[PDB]
Amino acid sequence: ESTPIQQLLEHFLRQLQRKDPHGFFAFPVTDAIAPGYSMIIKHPMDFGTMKDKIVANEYKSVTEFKADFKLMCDNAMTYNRPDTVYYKLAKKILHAGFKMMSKERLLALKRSMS
Ligand SMILES: COc1ccc(C(=O)NC2CCC2)cc1-c1cc(C(C)=O)n2cccnc12
Ligand code: NA
Ligand code: NA
Repeated sequence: ESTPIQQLLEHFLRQLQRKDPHGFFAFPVTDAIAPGYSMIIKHPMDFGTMKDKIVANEYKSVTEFKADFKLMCDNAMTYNRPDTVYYKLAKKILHAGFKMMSKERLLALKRSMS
């Protein structure tokens, strides 16, 4: 059993995960691979956690989905230094999400949806 909003969020999540072929954003970061992570980053987030929330119908809106997506990217831009692959990939993914899920793009989706 699924709903229109779950199918829409699954589509955005799939498109964003395509930009992360190696799965750096696929599951939670552990301190063993990222020293000090859990001290620096107080509110972890990852694409696997977001998928689970979609399945449990925990997002009321695209705005709520975007807030978890932005948190994930911000954590990576805060913890990692700028010359690292994780910092650079976080910027690429976040730029893609801004364009995919902007207020303007959603407006048009709604009108067509009416
Ligand atoms: C779930 O997180 C990961 C999973 C797998 C890998 C990984 O396979 N990295 C290889 C490229 C050289 C090792 C890295 C990460 C990873 C993500 C991140 C993030 C998102 O900050 N990170 C930061 C420092 C070190 N490793 C990571
Ligand atoms: Na945080
Ligand atoms: Na799209």
